[PDB]
Amino acid sequence: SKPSKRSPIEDLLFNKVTLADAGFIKQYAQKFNGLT
Amino acid sequence: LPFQQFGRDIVDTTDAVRDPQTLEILDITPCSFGGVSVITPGTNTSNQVA
Ligand SMILES: *[C@@H]1O[C@H](CO)[C@@H](O[C@@H]2O[C@H](CO)[C@@H](O)[C@H](O)[C@H]2NC(C)=O)[C@H](O)[C@H]1NC(C)=O
Ligand SMILES: *[C@@H]1O[C@H](CO)[C@@H](O)[C@H](O)[C@H]1NC(C)=O
Repeated sequence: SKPSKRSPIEDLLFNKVTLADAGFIKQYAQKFNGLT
Repeated sequence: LPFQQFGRDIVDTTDAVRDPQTLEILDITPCSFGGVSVITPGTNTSNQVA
């Protein structure tokens, strides 16, 4: 019933661990300065 | 603020300026860049690449 077809535990694991790069959301600061 | 001329990110890089004549605040987005990868079958089969 959920997108990605992950288990409730996997969904929790992805919800507890987060990415916090010093940048902005990009669809593909945003690319820092020569760093990808 | 009335006295700030430009701004910076958490890594001390410039990301905004105050226009000296209109006082509009402008964000600075870096111009697009990235790596270039060349995909090849190898020159012993074909010279077509992506
Ligand atoms: C000096 O700065 C003022 C703004 O502080 C400029 O005046 C603006 O000029 C634009 C057209 O370029 C108008 O649309 C705005 O309404 C003007 N605003 C004000 C408050 O006058 C002005 O052109 C600048 N240059 C000179 C020589 O005064
Ligand atoms: C690419 O740009 C178009 C512009 O309309 C946008 O709709 C699309 O979602 C963009 N895709 C990515 C991956 O940035």
